[PDB]
Amino acid sequence: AALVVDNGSGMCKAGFAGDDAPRAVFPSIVGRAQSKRGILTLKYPIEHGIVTNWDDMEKIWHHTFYNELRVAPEEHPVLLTEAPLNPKANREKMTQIMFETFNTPAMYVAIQAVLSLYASGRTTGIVMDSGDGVTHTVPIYEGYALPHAILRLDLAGRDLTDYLMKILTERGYSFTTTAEREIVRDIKEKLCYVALDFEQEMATAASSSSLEKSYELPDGQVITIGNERFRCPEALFQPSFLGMESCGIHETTFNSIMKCDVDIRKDLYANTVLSGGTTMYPGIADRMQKEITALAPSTMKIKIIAPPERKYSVWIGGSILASLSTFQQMWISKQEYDESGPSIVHRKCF
Amino acid sequence: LTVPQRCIGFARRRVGRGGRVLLDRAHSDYDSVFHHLDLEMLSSKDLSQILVNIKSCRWR
Amino acid sequence: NLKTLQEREARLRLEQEEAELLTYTREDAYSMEYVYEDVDGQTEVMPLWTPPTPPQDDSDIYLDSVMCLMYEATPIPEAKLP
Amino acid sequence: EGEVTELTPCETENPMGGYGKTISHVIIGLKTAKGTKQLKLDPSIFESLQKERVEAGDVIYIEANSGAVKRQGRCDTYATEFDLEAEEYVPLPKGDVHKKKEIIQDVTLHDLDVANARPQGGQDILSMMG
Amino acid sequence: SGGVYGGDEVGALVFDIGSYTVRAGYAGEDCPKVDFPTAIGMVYYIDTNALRVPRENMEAISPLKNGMVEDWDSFQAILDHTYKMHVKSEASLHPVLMSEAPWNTRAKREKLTELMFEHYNIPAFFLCKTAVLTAFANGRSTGLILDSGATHTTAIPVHDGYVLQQGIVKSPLAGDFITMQCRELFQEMNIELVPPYMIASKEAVREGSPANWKRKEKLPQVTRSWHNYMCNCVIQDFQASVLQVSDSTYDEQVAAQMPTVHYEFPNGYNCDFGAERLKIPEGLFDPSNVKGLSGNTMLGVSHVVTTSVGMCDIDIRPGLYGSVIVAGGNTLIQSFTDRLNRELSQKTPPSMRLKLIANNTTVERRFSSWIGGSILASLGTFQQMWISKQEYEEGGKQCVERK
Amino acid sequence: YALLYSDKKDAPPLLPSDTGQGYRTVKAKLGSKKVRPWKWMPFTNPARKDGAMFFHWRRAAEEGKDYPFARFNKTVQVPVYSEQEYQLYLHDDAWTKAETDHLFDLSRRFDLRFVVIHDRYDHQQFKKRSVEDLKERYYHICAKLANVRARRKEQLERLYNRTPEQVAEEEYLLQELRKIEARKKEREKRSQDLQKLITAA
Amino acid sequence: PRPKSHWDYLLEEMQWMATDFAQERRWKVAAAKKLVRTVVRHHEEKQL
Amino acid sequence: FEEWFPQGRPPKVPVREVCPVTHRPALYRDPVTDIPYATARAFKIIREAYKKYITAHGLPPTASALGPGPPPPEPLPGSGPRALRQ
Ligand SMILES: Nc1ncnc2c1ncn2[C@@H]1O[C@H](COP(=O)(O)OP(=O)(O)O)[C@@H](O)[C@H]1O
Ligand SMILES: Nc1ncnc2c1ncn2[C@@H]1O[C@H](COP(=O)(O)OP(=O)(O)O)[C@@H](O)[C@H]1O
Repeated sequence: AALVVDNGSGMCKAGFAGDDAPRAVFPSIVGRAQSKRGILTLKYPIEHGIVTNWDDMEKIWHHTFYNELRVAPEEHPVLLTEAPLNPKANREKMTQIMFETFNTPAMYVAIQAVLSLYASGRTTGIVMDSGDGVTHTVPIYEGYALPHAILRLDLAGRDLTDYLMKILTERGYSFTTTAEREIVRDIKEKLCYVALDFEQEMATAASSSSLEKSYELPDGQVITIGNERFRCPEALFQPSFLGMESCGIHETTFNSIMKCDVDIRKDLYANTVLSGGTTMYPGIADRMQKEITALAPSTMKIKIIAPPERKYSVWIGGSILASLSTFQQMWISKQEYDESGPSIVHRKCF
Repeated sequence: LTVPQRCIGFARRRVGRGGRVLLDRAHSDYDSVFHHLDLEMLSSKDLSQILVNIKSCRWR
Repeated sequence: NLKTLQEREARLRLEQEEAELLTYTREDAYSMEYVYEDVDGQTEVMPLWTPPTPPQDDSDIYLDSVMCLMYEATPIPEAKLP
Repeated sequence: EGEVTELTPCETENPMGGYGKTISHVIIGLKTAKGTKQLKLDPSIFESLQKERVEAGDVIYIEANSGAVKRQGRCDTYATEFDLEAEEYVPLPKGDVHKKKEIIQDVTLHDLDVANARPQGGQDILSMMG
Repeated sequence: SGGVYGGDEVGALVFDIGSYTVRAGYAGEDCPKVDFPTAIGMVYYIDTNALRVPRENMEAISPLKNGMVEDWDSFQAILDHTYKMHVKSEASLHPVLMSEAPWNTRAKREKLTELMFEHYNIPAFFLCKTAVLTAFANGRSTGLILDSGATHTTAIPVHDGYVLQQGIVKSPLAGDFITMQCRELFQEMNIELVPPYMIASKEAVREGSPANWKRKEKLPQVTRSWHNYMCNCVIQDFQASVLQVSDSTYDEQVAAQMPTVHYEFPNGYNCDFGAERLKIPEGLFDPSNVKGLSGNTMLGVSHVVTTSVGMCDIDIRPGLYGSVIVAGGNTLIQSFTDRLNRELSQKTPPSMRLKLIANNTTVERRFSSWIGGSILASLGTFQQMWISKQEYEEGGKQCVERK
Repeated sequence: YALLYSDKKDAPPLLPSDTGQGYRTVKAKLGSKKVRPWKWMPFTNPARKDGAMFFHWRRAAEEGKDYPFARFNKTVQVPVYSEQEYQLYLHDDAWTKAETDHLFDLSRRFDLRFVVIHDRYDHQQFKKRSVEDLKERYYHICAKLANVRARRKEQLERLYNRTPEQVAEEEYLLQELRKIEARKKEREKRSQDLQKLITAA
Repeated sequence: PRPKSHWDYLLEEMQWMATDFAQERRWKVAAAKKLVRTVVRHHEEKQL
Repeated sequence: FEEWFPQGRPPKVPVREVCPVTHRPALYRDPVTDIPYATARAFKIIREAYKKYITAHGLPPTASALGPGPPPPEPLPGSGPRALRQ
């Protein structure tokens, strides 16, 4: 009955609570009117995990409610998600448009990191959430997201796709347009794995051609991707490749853990959980474990946990939270919003 | 409380942000003797419920 | 079976250590009032902590509570001499 | 007393004999107005449970020593205004599940004499004329 | 009951600027969502991540000296970066409730107001003291705000919500002293090393044995001040991890018999300090035999509090002793609050109630200033005290009479 | 034991919130109604004393209702004397017109909080003054103004007797304070002995 | 004696807001703890 | 084992119906419209709305009655699955 709609950048995820996977998944892109590919004025309103304009946001709400799904929002409660650093004004406006426009009976906003932690089934840990447009490291203790300890990294699948485009174009492949950026993203999601110890993996790939793998384009073109397969996602650990001067994912996680309160960082290290579609690269778990063990003290028992449902872990967590009986008393009833206004979204949280 | 039939212990009514009224609580006497005190408000661990308080428990 | 009973009791105990109650049942408690009767059968109303009300006149004289830490009030009779 | 949530934790067959399927205990989730308290009663009572219409959501009147179950009726919380029936829905019990009801009855010796004088229970006593 | 007189939430981006760490966040929230180091990687890079990437120079500088902002350029850069990155909110869209120290000069205050109303054009502004907010954070109108920042320890008293400027006692004892003493101790027993900033990889090391590791071939980072900051990072980590405050006069008979505790340096070097881990947090309360300055004359925490109480009128001391407000980072050290309470009790004159607010359990003491600022902003009656753009553009631009 | 008194919060407690459970039970309860539109509208508080205007969350049904908290701005009753009034009535030797004006400005700003006034008092432009002295001056000026316009006698001597004695008491050394407590206990013992004597008679 | 000024009510409202924040922080923490514990218990129950 | 122990889910606490014309606890259920009601005026208004609906494919407007402070929805979409009277 209760709906779950995760505002994930790049592609929105929606469905009904209780299911083991989302039923509706589509690109979170709207054109003005149509939310499908084509030659239109399409624009991304949630590029970096924060709603920019609310027109396209309400449009994609109406879409995911009436076209993708066939359920009336005024008859079913909606479980919405928000970035771990979602500003107050945006949350208030979202609650307002959701209570007024669609007349939903009740709703609840939850931190995507906490939802992914629920999906992982852990009481504490760091949620390395890696969407398509933004990355976040959210330490969690007894369900509290520790907002002061949250750190944000401004690289994601979009920048990885751009860097892969750049590299494969430098190598001599036609990947300079969006019609080819889609094929590049397909390569990145299917091919373009992550290899640990790049200093030796690149040397081996350059000495031996066994790492070269072929790929077939829709137009019949065939190309071979090799050593640069894992060089693209290496930017996550060495943003210098991407051109920016920020810390890597592992360094950001270590910083977030250090900022956390003392006497509990042990349990945090012991429950480092990955999330987001950008973590689907095979072997990334071992690389993360090794680099964190190198950074973190040797006496610390680092443990990287990453279920195979990384991309949809947030949706699984939202479904679990909605189906949860004890969570039923936390819904923002319609009368509560009517009497208090959009500010009610603040209270009755966590 | 109204719908429940258990004494939540010491509490005080307070108005919060947004016009919503909250009910703070406190801890004392192990927080267990009061849960059993319902038998004294509805009408050792039996006289203690009558000595620790003057049966000034809030009805409804 | 004894070990199973022990572990079940432990598990149940762990459940009781998180939170007993978390809701107030606004349906009636939100608007309904609270009253009690002491041993002497005297009635009293439950004072709810509300924000400061708007003063309609010059009432509500300044109390200076921080001064009451050592003083209580001012009696009528005094020494009545130079 | 309280709303029942019947559940039988599967247990290995009688260890003295062979293998199969048995039930060593029967847990009843009596829920009262004050809270909930599961009782791991003796399994032999399962016959009484099945005897009366003891379904999840009704109030039962358990006895400590005897153990006989006497269903009072469904909870008023489920008594939808559109359901036409009486004497079947009863309110939830107020107070702890375990209740030690102390009742005193003052009757003169003549009352006991009269009570033990006439018969009661079948025996074709329903006749009118004779 | 509609609760019309509950409260109002109108922007009010609280910016509690601090010497160790700057804090920020919207009003009405309970915890600041923005918390990053205050020192900028001046070549400007100010972020928990940008301040840990090797580059050409990246000199570390703290704009606030002695809790007083002096380098206005770096301060403006920090504010702009914070807004743009963390808040993403237009400058002239929401008011600001920045905090200040009780010892802010008039000229510096006017310059801050000018920078707020000129380069940002914020719709409104209000600059409250840090002690006032710390008191409001605890719902106290009177009390001793024992600030223990990284550069100063001050028991500022407040009267009816107003700070007693003459009662402040700016004791040099602060986090910087503890960090310097820890650095000296390390240099005495071992060699202080940079965090993983330069360590490529570590290896297993026997407790007490010399550690072995690989050096990175990145930039040399000739700037020693940056190396000093990177070392102070690990020093503060050590302080907050294992360093513990004594609970008595610290006689050399019990410390030698207490349990031992371990700690691993960035390179994996394991060492124990169970014998003298409580020697450093002694000058804070008894600055009489510190090895650094043996011929000094300073006042401990309890002494500073007693002086701050005595320098004020006696009519308010009953409300000051009874509502001591402990705040700041140094306090989170183990046994610090207990030692302070014991010392104040044995020092405070009997017959006067002494009560320590129970707030050491959480780390919210540091954020007490921001919490108080958000609380003050969320009030409805306070909505009239904001310094609007009209009051400034009119020509007055006088925050003294308005605050 | 007895009931508890606490301002903010105790160690382990917890407060219950409102109910939002049983959507099925209350489905039609809240489905037959709607929500009053809430708008981020601009509001002008008359107590601003200027033309500034801010925003606030209010329902679109009460676009008016300038400000509820505006009626809380009650200024303290502080007389405002002119220069001639000071020259004729409030003239003094130790004090001067500028000093009295500064005192009155501080009083109006801090709402008759003589402690904060003395704290922020400009001891540079004017020689040091005591709290009791400022109080005496203010009350004398107020009484003179109320008289010429046509409240209770202020005694600086009393404050001269209260504050120094209470300070000397607060400065009681440990040994002398213990001796005072011992003398108090001895006086209590003497009182008990006198009670026993009068009862035995 | 004098009547309560603006700041006299402002400080009372400030104390009210402070206690409200204090209660709400603990409420959020307790709710989050309840949620995580219930979720992990549900996971264990499903596995069992 | 299944016969003597029918381990069924809870009774799925029903919905607390409400009268759409007066917003009070519904006491009756209109047969033809299959929507709860509590008063005779509510029954008449419900019958009139159902007649207006069945007249055309679907009533564009929605009948209004006893609108309280908050915006009343004037519930048309309270679908009555019951067919024609007879
Ligand atoms: N097979 C794959 N493996 C790894 N990453 C992928 C794969 N397919 C897509 N991605 C990237 O991971 C992202 C997952 O997006 P999503 O998790 O919905 O973002 P958000 O976290 O904002 O919801 C996609 O946006 C895409 O850039
Ligand atoms: N000028 C200042 N004013 C107020 N607070 C400050 C100032 N400088 C530093 N602080 C506070 O003092 C703390 C110092 O941190 P520190 O004591 O080293 O942390 P810990 O001891 O908990 O490891 C910071 O958290 C900061 O909030």
